[PDB]
Amino acid sequence: KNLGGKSSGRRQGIKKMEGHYVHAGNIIATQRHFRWHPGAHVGVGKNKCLYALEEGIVRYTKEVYVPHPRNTEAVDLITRLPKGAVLYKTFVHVVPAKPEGTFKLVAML
Amino acid sequence: KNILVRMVSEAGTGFCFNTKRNRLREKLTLLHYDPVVKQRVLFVEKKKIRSL
Amino acid sequence: ARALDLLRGLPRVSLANLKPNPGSKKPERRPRGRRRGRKCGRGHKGERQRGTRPRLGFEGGQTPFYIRIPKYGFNEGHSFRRQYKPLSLNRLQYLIDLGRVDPSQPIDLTQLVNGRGVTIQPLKRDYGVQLVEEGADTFTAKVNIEVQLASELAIAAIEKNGGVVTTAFYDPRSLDIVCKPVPFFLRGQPIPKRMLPPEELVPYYTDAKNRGYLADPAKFPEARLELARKYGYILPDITKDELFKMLCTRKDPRQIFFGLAPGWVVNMADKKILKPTDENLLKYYTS
Amino acid sequence: LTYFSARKGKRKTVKAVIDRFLRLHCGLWVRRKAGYKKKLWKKTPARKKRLREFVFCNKTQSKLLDKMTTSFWKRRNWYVDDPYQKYHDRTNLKV
Amino acid sequence: EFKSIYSLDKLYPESQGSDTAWRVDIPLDRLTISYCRSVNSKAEVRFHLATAEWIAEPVRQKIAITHKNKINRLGELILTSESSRYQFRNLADCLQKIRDMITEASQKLHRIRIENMNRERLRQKRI
Amino acid sequence: IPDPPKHEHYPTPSGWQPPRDPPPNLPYFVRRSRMHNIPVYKDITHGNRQMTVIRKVEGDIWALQKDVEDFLSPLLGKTPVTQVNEVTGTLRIKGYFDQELKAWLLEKGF
RNA sequence: CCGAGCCUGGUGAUAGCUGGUUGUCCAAGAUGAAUCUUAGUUCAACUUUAAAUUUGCCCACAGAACCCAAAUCCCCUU
RNA sequence: ACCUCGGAGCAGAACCCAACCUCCGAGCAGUACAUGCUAAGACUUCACCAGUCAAAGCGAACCUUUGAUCCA
Ligand SMILES: [Mg+2]
Ligand SMILES: [Mg+2]
Ligand SMILES: [Mg+2]
Ligand SMILES: [Mg+2]
Ligand SMILES: [Mg+2]
Ligand SMILES: [Mg+2]
Ligand SMILES: [Mg+2]
Ligand SMILES: [Mg+2]
Ligand SMILES: [Mg+2]
Ligand SMILES: [Mg+2]
Ligand SMILES: [Mg+2]
Repeated sequence: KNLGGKSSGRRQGIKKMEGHYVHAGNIIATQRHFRWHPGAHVGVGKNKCLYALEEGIVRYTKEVYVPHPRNTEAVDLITRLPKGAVLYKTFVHVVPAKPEGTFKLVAML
Repeated sequence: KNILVRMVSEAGTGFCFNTKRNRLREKLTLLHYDPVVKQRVLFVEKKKIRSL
Repeated sequence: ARALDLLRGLPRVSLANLKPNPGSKKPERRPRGRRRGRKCGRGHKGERQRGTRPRLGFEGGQTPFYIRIPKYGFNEGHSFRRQYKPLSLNRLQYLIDLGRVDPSQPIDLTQLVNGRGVTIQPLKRDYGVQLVEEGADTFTAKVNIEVQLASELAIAAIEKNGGVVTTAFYDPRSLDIVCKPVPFFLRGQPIPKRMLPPEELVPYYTDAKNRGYLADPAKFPEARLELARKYGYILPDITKDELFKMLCTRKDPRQIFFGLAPGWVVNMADKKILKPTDENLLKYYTS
Repeated sequence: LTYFSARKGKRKTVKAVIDRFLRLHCGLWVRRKAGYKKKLWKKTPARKKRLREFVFCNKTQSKLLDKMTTSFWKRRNWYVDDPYQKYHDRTNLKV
Repeated sequence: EFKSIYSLDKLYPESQGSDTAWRVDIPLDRLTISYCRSVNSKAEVRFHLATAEWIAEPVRQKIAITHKNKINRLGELILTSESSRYQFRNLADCLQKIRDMITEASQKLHRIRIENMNRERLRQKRI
Repeated sequence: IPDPPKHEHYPTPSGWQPPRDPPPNLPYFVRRSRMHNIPVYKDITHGNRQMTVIRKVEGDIWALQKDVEDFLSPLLGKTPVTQVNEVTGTLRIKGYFDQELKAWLLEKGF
C-alpha cells in the first residue's frame, strides 16, 4: 500500500571543504535549505547553492545572523529572543588569492 | 484550464511569441519587447495554439 | 661503411639467411593449449560466447544514443557543397623558390598540379584552389596566377608584389581535364568548352573586387588602387614590367587550356592537333 | 551495421548517425541537445539556452560514431564558408 | 588566339584595350612603418604630426589636441595595431585609424564628473 | 623533381637554404629529402607520445646522437631520451624539436 | 512416430537455451543505470596492454546545521 | 496491487546506499510577460540521455515536476 519513495539521493552537500582552492564560479556547496550561509565573495543561486564569486581559498566561520528586515518571519523570530541572545550561523567565505590586476609599463612615450 | 496563444506584434513585424492565458479570459493584448524594432510594442492574440 | 665490411666478413646472403625485422611480425594467437584454449577467450555462455550479441549501437532496448539525438542538418547537401583546396602564399612561395612552379609563365591549376603544389579531387567535389593569405607578409614573388577563389589579403599580396591574380571558374568536367590533361588527351575526345558558373556563383566571378574572370576589366584598375590604398603599398604599374604580356595573358572564359581551343583533338602519338573545320562544329565550339 | 555489404563487400555507414551528428576532423563529434524543439513554452530561459547549444560527445560515444561511419565522413572538407572551419582542428592541447 | 561569344571584349565592348585593365591619399613614403613580430604581430606607424603638410593646419591642431596621448615627446604621432597575425592587416588598421582621426578632426567618466564637481564645490577659498 | 633554381641571396623567401658546398667534415652526414628539405619530422603515437625523427643519416649515427644530446640538453634541462636506429640510419628523440633541429642542421650545413 | 503426412529445397533456418571448444610455460586479473528487462545486452565501475608527465594514497590541526553512536569527508607533513 | 517523479525514516555526522519495507505527495497552478540575449566557471541522481547553478557583458527595467527520436 506504500508506493513511491524510490527517489534517489540528490548528491548535495559541500563540494569544497575548508582550505580548498576555488576559482570564480565554482559551486562550493549545494543544500536543500540553508545549512551554510553565503559569506564574503560567495553567491547564492535560485536553489540556495553556494558558488565562489572570486578565485581564492574557502573558509568556514561562525558569525552572528542578522536577517534582511524584509524577511518577516526571521524578524519575528528575532523579536521573540531574550536580550542577551544572539543568533549564529555557519558562513562560507572565499579569501581572494590574486590581486585584481597590476599596473604595467606599456609605452615609454 | 489554460491555453497557449500566439501574441503577434502590432508593429507590423512578423514577430510572434507564445503566452499562456486562461481559456475563459478575454483575448490578450500585451506590451512586449520586439527585437526587430528594438522597442516595446503592443502584441495582440491571433489564434489559439493549443490547450494545456 | 663498416656495415659492408661486416658483410664481407659474414656468410653469403641467401634465401636461407633471411629474417624479418624484429618487431614487424607479431606471433599468431590461436586457441590451443591451457591459456588460449578451453573457452578460447569468448567468455561463458550468453550471446557473447554464442557469438550473437546485438548489432553495434544497440543498447539493450534503451533508445540508442545515436537515435535519441534529434536530426539536424549538419551534413545536408554536403555532397553538393563546393570545396576549394587551400593554397597559402607560403606554399606558393615555397614552390616558386624550389622551382616546382615557374613564375615566368602564367600559373594556373594545371601548373600547380604539375608542380605538385596542390592535389585536386574533382570526384570529391573539389571545385579548384582558393588563395589563402597565410604567408602574405613574406610573399615576394611576381606571379600571374589563376585560381577559383581568392581572399582579399591574398589578392593584395599578389598585386603588391607586382603580379596579377584572377579568379576563374571551372565546372567539374573542365576541372578534371585541367587537373589531369594527359589522361583526357588519351581519352581521344575533342577539348570541351568550359561551362559558365552557376547562377549563384555568377556575381562572384563578375565582380571586379574578386578579380573575377568574367568581370569588367575597366573596373580592375579601380579595385587594384583600392586594395593598394587599403593595405598601404604603392601599386606598381605592371604595364612597364618586361613581363607585362605574360602577366596579361588570360585564357578565354570558355577555354580550358591557354593555347588550345575547344573542339581540338590532341594526337599525342604523333604530336599533332586536329582542328575541326565544319561550320556547325566550329560554331558549337565557339559558343 | 553492415561490416561487409552484399554487393561491394565494403563497410556501410549508419545514415542515422549522419543525419544527427557533425564530425570535426580532429575526432570530435558535435550534436544538438535532445528536446531542444519540444514544449519550449514550459522550459525556463536557462534550460532553453542549454538546449539550444551544440554539444560535444564522449570518447566512447565518439568511438561508436567513428565505428558506425566510414572513412568518407572522416576526411578533410574544404567547404567555402564552413561555420565549423575553425573548430575542425585543436590548438594548445596537452595530451 | 581563340575567342568565344563570352570573350571579355565581346562582353564589355567599351573596354577592349589591354592597357585599360592595368591603367593606374596618405603618403606612405612620408609615414614611417615598423613591424614587430611580437600570436598576433604588431605594426607601428609614426609620423611627425606638426610637419605633416599633407594634413591641413586646423586638422593637425585638432589631432594634436584630441589624440595628444599618442604623440611622442618628439612631436610625432605614433599609433599601433596588434589585432592580426598579418602585418598587412595591422598596417591597414593603422592607416584606417589615421583616416578616421583626420575625418573626425574635420568633423567611468561619470565618477570623474562627480569628483570634479566636488572639487569645484570645495573650490571656495579666495586668497 | 627539379633541382632548385640558383638564388642570388639566401635564405630564400620561403626560408629554404641549399646545403653548403663543400659538405661539412663531420663524422656523419644528413642527406636532404627528395624535395631538398632537411629530413626532420614530427611523429606522434598514442595521441600523447611526441617524437622527432632525423631520418636520412649516414656515417656515425652515434656521433650525431651525441651532438643532438649536447644541443638539446640545455633546452630541456635534461639529456633528451633518444633511440638510434643504426640499421635504418635514423635518430628518434622524445619530444617535438623539429624546428630547432632543422635550424641546427642548417647551421651545420646539411 | 497426424492439433495437421512425407520427401526435396530455401537450409549451414533460427536458438538471449544446453553441450563442446584440441601444444608448453610465465605474468596481470574478482561482485551501479537503462532495458517487452532481470537465463540477455549497452553504458559505467573493475580489469589488461601500451604510452605521456606529475603528483597519488596515508594523513594530524583547522573545517563540514539547524530542526530534532561507531565513524565519515578534507589535507600540511610523514 | 503496482510500473514515472518527489519529500521523510531505514541511511543519526561528506556523498552514496534495497525492499512484497514504514509514511506522505505530484502529474500543475499562481504570477508576470526581460519570467530577455549572451557568457567565465562549476554541480549532476552513481553510465549516457537528460537535469541544475552561475560572475562578467549586452538589453529592458529598478518569478515560486515531469516524456526522447521519428513523424506530422
Ligand atoms: Mg528516499
Ligand atoms: Mg588462464
Ligand atoms: Mg559451456
Ligand atoms: Mg553472461
Ligand atoms: Mg607517424
Ligand atoms: Mg506416418
Ligand atoms: Mg546454430
Ligand atoms: Mg599471478
Ligand atoms: Mg520498451
Ligand atoms: Mg535472456
Ligand atoms: Mg554524473
